[PDB]
Amino acid sequence: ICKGCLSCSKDNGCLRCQPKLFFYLRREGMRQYGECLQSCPPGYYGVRGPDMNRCSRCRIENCDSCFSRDFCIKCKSGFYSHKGQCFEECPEGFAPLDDTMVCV
Amino acid sequence: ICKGCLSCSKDNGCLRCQPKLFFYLRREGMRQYGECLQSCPPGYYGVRGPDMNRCSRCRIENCDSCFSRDFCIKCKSGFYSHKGQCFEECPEGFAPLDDTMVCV
Amino acid sequence: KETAFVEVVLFESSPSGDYTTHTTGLTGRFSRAGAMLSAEGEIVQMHPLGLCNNNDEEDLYEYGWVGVVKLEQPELDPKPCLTVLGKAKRAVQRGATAVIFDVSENPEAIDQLNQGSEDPLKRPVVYVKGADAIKLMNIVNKQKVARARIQHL
Amino acid sequence: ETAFVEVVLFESSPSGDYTTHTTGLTGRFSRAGAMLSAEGEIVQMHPLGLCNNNDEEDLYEYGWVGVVKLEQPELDPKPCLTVLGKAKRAVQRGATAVIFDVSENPEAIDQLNQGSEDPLKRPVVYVKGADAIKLMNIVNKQKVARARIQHL
Repeated sequence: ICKGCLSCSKDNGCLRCQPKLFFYLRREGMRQYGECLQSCPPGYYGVRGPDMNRCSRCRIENCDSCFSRDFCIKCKSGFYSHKGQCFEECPEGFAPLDDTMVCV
Repeated sequence: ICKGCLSCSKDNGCLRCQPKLFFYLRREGMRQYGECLQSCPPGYYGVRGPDMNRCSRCRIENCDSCFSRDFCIKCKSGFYSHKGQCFEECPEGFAPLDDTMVCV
Repeated sequence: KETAFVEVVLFESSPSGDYTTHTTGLTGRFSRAGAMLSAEGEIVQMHPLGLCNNNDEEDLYEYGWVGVVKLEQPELDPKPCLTVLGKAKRAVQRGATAVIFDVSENPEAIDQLNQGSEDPLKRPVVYVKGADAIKLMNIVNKQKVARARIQHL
Repeated sequence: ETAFVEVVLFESSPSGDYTTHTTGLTGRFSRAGAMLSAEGEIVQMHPLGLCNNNDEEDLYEYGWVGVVKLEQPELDPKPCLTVLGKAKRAVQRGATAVIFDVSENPEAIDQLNQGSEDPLKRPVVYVKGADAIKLMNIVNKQKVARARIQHL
């Protein structure tokens, strides 16, 4: 059924979430149903709101997944991840890790 | 921009071919127009027909260029040739001559 | 309110390339919030909170779609980001060739919709209820894809 | 029986707002198919690419609006199919409607109205003249467009 759910409907999935959790509009093909989630999935990050807690679009350059508005986790291929930001080559005073997409 | 072409229209390209050549439909966005070719490209094969010569889709599982509807010339990489079909393993009724990429 | 003949079209392909299709008809009405034009397109379910301005760059959908929106009992959201009109209008802005409101929970919307005659949108806005609503929603929850064809006769 | 065809260009923005160009034109609703309005993404077809002569052809997405430029019937002496045949095959193949350009083959309009005995579920339209030119132009130049045909 619908999980993590305060108010709920068979058609739209979750309508209101338990307070700690985040509202996520998921597409399974034709349907888009509310979910009430602990962690947002790859490509998203959680946001606490007075209206409700909500999972937002990870809008940041060359970054597959992020923790915040502007802190990245996994960068897209060929980008080196240092200090929460994605970089083309590793920055001056920094060096790419062996066998890694991570600087120092 | 209208070659190999006996009959040629601004809207449909080739309508008939010079009779050495194979007829083909190019799908370029919304458009479909005719080309007259010497070679049917990869994915297709030539069938000298009574009306015209045309390229048909090679839909033999695992074949690149078809010799005929039911016979393969070139298998995809690592695919073993037999009855002019392609295989990941040479089936019964044929000992796989490895070096040659065939069965016997 | 002219009557909206909504034909939901399920389809099969076959190995030979061809399609067979069969047809559930439902019935709704067109609002004055949108045209008395027929429409047809791929059906896409829009959650109610998923039509708002506030989202900056929402998800991208191929132009030419049909919104289907399941509205609830209005106290389930007392402070909506928009009116029914604002959502219908957003959808259309974002390519909906039409929108189908399932107002089953909230008959109130019918009224709200026809009060928006001042701006009547390019594209039609249909309201459906009752068993006709049920059918649509079950088509949505069960079927992989489907195609709506809204007719104004 | 008049066919009020709208041909619609669309491009998105980053916000997913759609700016649109819309061209109207006039055809007639042939009785070989239904008189009903219809909407779909345009797909041109070579009339020689519309023959039940291939047992397995490639799958198009259901719901398209076909456009077929007809050429002088001397250019194919003995066709793979009739005009009717070609239209029905577009519908069979997923076309939600079929738009014919009978400019170079206007007799077809008569061959088409032969089908008024056993009419197809979907619109089968004909255009010609300036209307056909306007249509073909868009097809030939643009990446995409969406046709809205109305029966009124």
